[PDB]
Amino acid sequence: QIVQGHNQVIHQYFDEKNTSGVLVIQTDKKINLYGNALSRANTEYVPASTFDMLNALIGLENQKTDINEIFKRLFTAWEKDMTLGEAMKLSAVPVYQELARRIGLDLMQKEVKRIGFGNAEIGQQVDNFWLVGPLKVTPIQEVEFVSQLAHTQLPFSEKVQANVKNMLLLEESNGYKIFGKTGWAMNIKSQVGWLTGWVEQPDGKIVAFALNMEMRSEMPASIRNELLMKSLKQLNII
Ligand SMILES: *C(=O)[C@@H](NC(=O)/C(=N\OC)c1csc(N)n1)[C@@H]1N=C(C(=O)O)C(=C)CS1
Repeated sequence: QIVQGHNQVIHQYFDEKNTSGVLVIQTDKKINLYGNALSRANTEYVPASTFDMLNALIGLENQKTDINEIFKRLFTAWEKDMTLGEAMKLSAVPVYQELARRIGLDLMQKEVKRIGFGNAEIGQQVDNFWLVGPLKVTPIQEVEFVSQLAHTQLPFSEKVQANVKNMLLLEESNGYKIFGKTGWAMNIKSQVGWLTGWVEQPDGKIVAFALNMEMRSEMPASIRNELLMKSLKQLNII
């Protein structure tokens, strides 16, 4: 069941910011859509840095890296030695590009097709297909992927999935944990912003989300997290 959720308030959150966006929520066997541009939920976009979740899974599963490896730029914040988990937190593109080159094109295409992530097209450049195309994915497809990660239902080892989940913890309070990954594809004709993840409630219940919106260069990166938290509170998910 995919349905519009009844929410006047979340539509207004997107409107106030003069942006077009959608929030996709998956619980149990229900997907609900919120926001002011619900047609975005079935629209294909580059995954941008959200692909780091799948890149990490493939690399760990195939023993191209491990969680303790120290990998020795656009942002000064990237200009340092770091682990795969620290690269996840910082969205350090060059670390993920190095991992992708280790995986190589043959393995990468085989794995993305096996998973069926989005359109599953990687083309011929192994180091940037998730940033500039041809790989594209819908917000509904992203919520389904991350819900499977959260439930350890992807077709990877249980330990590898647990290790990637542990890299994704964003916030917690009152026993609720929020896991996820941001992405932003800048310097294109319509900028796309992502925040895809899940809430783990105190009893262990999982509520998955994918926020997908049009970005502007004037916005702070944190607008994605702010809109997500306001929306999740409004829905009583946190
Ligand atoms: C991931 O989305 C990644 N974004 C980029 O590398 C891009 N631009 O940043 C300069 C990009 C991807 S496709 C395109 N045309 N441009 C990182 N994303 C975040 C984030 O929080 O979303 C960052 C911390 C900066 S770079």
